[PDB]
Amino acid sequence: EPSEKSVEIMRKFSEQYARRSGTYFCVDKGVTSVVIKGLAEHKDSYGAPLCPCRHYDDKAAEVGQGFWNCPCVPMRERKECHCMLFLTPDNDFAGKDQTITSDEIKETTANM
Amino acid sequence: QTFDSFEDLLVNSDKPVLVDYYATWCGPSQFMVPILNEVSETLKDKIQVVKIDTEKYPSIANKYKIEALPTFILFKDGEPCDRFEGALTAKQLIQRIEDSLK
Ligand code: SF4
Repeated sequence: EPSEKSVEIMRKFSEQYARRSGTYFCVDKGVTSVVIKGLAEHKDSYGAPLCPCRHYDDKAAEVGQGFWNCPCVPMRERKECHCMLFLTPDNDFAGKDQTITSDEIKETTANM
Repeated sequence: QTFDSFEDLLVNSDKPVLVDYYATWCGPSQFMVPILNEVSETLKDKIQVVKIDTEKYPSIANKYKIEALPTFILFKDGEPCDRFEGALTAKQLIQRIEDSLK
């Protein structure tokens, strides 16, 4: 499991970055929550929040390259987020929330 | 499940095979598991569905050059005939499968 400290850090980061990029969380905040825990797990394992919605030949090496450390280059370049963490408001899966609470994460990832 | 057992499944199946290449801590991937399970039931007599944990079987993920997760590949006669990435609704998923078939 990711540590609670890492999860809280990544949760607050996600709220801040959504506000700074003008993006919104998914209507299904279970998607948001799983991604935040995956980012936190990678941060604990490798030392940076490598994107969890991607296959890598070598995660450690890719952390060193930096392209996919959240916020990844496609998100910084064109607000493309394969994780559906940060959605543009025209996206069919976007809600209007830029808030993800600790309770939302706990309730939707409890079985994990 | 293994690199070899997966390859043998693809070569022997009498139906098209839809493969979901997933990871546990990917939110879109987890979102698609129940949707895919509903679609698998709706299409039970037309396709076989297989799910591959790309973190446990990276050899398979490397063979198919999997990038974003989830990736879905639809195989016909052992050969990929369509491929897509990310979340989609049940209706979109059924429509995409039925497309690539015809
Ligand atoms: S796709 Fe990029 S911005 Fe979105 S969660 Fe993965 S690393 Fe972060």
